[PDB]
Amino acid sequence: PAREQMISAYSELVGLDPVSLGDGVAEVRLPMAAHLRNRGGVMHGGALFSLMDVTMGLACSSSHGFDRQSVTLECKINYIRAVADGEVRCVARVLHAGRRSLVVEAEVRQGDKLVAKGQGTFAQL
Amino acid sequence: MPAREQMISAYSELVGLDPVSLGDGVAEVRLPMAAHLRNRGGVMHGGALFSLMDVTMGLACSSSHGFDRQSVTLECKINYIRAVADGEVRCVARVLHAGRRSLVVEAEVRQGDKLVAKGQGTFAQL
Repeated sequence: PAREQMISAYSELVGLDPVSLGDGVAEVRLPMAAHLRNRGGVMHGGALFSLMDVTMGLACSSSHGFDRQSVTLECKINYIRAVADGEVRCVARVLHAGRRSLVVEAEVRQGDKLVAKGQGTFAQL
Repeated sequence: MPAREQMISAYSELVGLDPVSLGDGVAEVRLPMAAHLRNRGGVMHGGALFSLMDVTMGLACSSSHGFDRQSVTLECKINYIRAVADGEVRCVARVLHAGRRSLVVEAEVRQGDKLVAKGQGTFAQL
């Protein structure tokens, strides 16, 4: 697909930066910015989740094809480390691609450090 | 591995869970199919698969903090990928983070090259 079929208005707002995708894997970068700060001055959990959801969505698209659609049914995330500056990278991998649903996992890292880990389910449209 | 008696409970025995190995923040447990594990569809019940996962995750935590310390499950989330009708399954759990107060752990259940279930949970360090 073109860059266009992989971004949305919200992904652009948060500052998500897709890096690569293919065979049920995707990687997306997110630089820290002032508007991502929570009350403690670190990257907001919502921003981290947003990053993960988008990366998972792109991984799914790479599995079933961009000529087909899937949507998030549910997702679960754990927050492991705070992010105060710099950038993070999220990598998502499709673990199962069924006729009706896909299971996807993802991790967010800063350098080698684990920042967040998640797992979710997508509905195949 | 410590003695088997140190790694099992009445409930793990009931289900038929069988510790296989322990590493540094990693554990493997096996579960053979049996009549009393069947759900209404005649396959391994989701509860039995979850029980396997929870036990394996606990053992992975113990291999991280030591069996001289304790942790308990705060929460867990599991996805069921496909049904198991016979034979046995293996669960491997891996500690992803060991903090002073909590641990995050992931686990997968397989039968060979078949992914059966996948999950992620949080333990409280006691």
